[PDB]
Amino acid sequence: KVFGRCELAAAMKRHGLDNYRGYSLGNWVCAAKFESNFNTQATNRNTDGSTDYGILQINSRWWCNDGRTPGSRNLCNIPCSALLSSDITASVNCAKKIVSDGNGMNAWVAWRNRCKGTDVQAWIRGCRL
Ligand SMILES: [Cl-]
Ligand code: NA
Ligand SMILES: [Ru+3]
Ligand SMILES: [Ru+3]
Ligand SMILES: [Ru+3]
Repeated sequence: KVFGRCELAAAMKRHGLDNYRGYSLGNWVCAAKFESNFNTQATNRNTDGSTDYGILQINSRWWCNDGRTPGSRNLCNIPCSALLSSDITASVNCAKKIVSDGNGMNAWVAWRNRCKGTDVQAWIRGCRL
């Protein structure tokens, strides 16, 4: 599924992300935009052989199992494919674990480089929430 901006903001809010670990809703929407262009089916292979999955580009090195990242972990205890669903529940619950892990949203490089410090509330501007 390719979510609309407001559609995603609403879904993220329903799933508990608004101010999770102190991150306003617009931070989450901005990160999804630059990670996946709001496409739940987004995948990207990293040069270390790991792969990033779904709307928040969650990496198989640490977070999910894809059976093809030797030496990896599966800290969210899910198949990586779960992260590509139209239902964002798996992505959201995994993202909670990630952002709780010590470096906050800096875990998402595209957040640090494109969202951090910016007017992130613009991402939720005009949405019914
Ligand atoms: Cl933090
Ligand atoms: Na893994
Ligand atoms: Ru939902
Ligand atoms: Ru950890
Ligand atoms: Ru870790």
